[PDB]
Amino acid sequence: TIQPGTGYNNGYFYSYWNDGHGGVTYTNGPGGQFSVNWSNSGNFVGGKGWQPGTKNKVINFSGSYNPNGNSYLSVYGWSRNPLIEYYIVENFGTYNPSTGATKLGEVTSDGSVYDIYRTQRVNQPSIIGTATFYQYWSVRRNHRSSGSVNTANHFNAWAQQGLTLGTMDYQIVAVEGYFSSGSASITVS
Repeated sequence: TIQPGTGYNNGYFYSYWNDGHGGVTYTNGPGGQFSVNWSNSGNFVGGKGWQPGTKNKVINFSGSYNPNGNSYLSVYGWSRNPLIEYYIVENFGTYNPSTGATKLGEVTSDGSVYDIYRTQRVNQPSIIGTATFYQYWSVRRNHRSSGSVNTANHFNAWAQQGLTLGTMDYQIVAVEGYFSSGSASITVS
């Protein structure tokens, strides 16, 4: 059970961030496992993965995801030059995290169609401090809390839509919460 920050645990990179609102407990377990239990949290994102990620990694995950309010489960990461924050949402509760974003197209990957969106983040926190950057989204229609994600499918889809990715920074399977409650346990490989 740790406080916000980044580091490595049992062979995997981990990142845990929150807005200073309590109600969140994030725990690193053996291997690629992590568990998050939250009660009336603010905004937070946490999970395990790689640093840096790659543009062709096949990500495997399995677990239990039970949100009660705004929250999502997804492959989450960044790239630099250009600075991009991206998500491959596998599951979510209450509100589609892509809301308000501009839909570009769709991609069929790993047993499901995903809706592709792009949106601009203005003067918001990032891996390099407060900045303006674009977010790329791929939201899975058939929600699941276990499976395999071929990231290359989504990056190629995004590219075909004119969305370009820079040099990859870290890449993880993360659980996010936004003023809600719930719990999750995820094992990445």
